[PDB]
Amino acid sequence: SALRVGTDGIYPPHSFHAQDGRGELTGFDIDLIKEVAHRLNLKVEFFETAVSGLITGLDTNRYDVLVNVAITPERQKKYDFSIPYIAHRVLLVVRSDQQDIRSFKDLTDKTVAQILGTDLSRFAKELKSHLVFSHNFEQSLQLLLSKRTDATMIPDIPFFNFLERRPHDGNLFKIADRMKDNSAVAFMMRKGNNKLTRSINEILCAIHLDGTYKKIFDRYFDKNIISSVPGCSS
Amino acid sequence: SALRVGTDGIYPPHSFHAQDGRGELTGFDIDLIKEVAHRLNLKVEFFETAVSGLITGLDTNRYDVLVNVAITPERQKKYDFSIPYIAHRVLLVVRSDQQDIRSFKDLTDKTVAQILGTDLSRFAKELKSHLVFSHNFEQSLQLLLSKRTDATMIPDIPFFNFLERRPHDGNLFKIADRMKDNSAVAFMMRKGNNKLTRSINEILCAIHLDGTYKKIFDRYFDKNIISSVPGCSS
Ligand SMILES: NC(=[NH2+])NCCC[C@H](N)C(=O)O
Repeated sequence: SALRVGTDGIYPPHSFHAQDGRGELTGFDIDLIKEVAHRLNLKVEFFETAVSGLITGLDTNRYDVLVNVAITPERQKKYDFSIPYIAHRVLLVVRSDQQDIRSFKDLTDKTVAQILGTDLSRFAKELKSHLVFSHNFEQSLQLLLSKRTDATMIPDIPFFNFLERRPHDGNLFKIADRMKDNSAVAFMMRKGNNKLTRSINEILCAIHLDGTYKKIFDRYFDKNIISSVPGCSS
Repeated sequence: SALRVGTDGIYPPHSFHAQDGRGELTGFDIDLIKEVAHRLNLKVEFFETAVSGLITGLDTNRYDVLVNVAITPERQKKYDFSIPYIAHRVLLVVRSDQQDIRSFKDLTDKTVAQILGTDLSRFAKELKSHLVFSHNFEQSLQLLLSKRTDATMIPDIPFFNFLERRPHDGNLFKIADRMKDNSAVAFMMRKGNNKLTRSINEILCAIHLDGTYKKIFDRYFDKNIISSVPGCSS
């Protein structure tokens, strides 16, 4: 039988297409949930969904597992999470010549880009910027350098991914602040899916042990920069 | 209304009594589970039991929550775990003069000190060592120093805490080897305690988000040597 998985499919390197959008669905999260499926003896079924419809696809039962979801207390209330399988940090990016903005605390009434997908709206309310949405990091960079924005807030994973893709890119921008603590990310299911949560959990543990979590991680992230999560025990 | 917790209080810094064994139960896992407890408005009830019957004590409803449990696939099958809250690293410790123990695979035909009824103790039996049963890590370490054993498999948290409390023993032990990954630790519960698990996980999430986690961790660890788990998202 089939393990139905919803995703946006446009968040490199979590869930993206091989290039210009025309190659297969791939990414760290994808290979991992595929691995999980293989180990539950299931053929995985992907449901690419617009960012706005990702949770409501769960609620609606278009699919059963949702990829690349940050744990929030109110999500733990209403849904089931797996054990965390990766984490990220928010970075604050600005123009190289920017001097008035040096911290998350400097963003008050400044206009600040967030790339859709990155789920940063709630963290950004507190902050208390006037917030705009960009399609990808390149788009935001065009806004940043032209001054249509005062900053972009982006999670590190995608940031550093951009830097590996385009690694001789001007030094036209910089990191002005970095989230000290980091934020756990996991698979999300409807509340009640409990047989399903413990298996995922169980497989994720067995994936860590036998060396596959590492394999898959190194395929996509630099271990030196990007935070992993913990291992397991036999 | 009461939240019942299993533990043996002879495991500094996890679980011990103040004033050299004469006072209140305290420790990192203690102070966290109470925090958790106060946030679900529960008075907390401690039941102390030798590690050997901790897990069976949870089978037989002597208490509801076990603290400081390393997640294994086997236990994931038969029990509910919380989100991880800490990580540990499984060290092979020897006397600093010892020359013929360079890996876990050299424990075969060596006298090893492990705690009765633990997985590390199972591991020693499997590696076909001469086992010596200790009643905690302090004794595992004392025995190593008295030459009544030649090694012990011990996680980093209680090992480094011994070294904090007795710094002149610093140079008498050495780490011969480590498991190449660290290992997640969580609260363990009987399968089907799903609303409880959702509640603990929610509260832990808040405990990270307000900086209490950090307060509790820094009370007992050097974040430079002990791995924390990822934080949450608002
Ligand atoms: N990663 C590990 N094997 N940790 C060992 C500690 C877990 C558990 N107390 C035991 O029986 O040993």
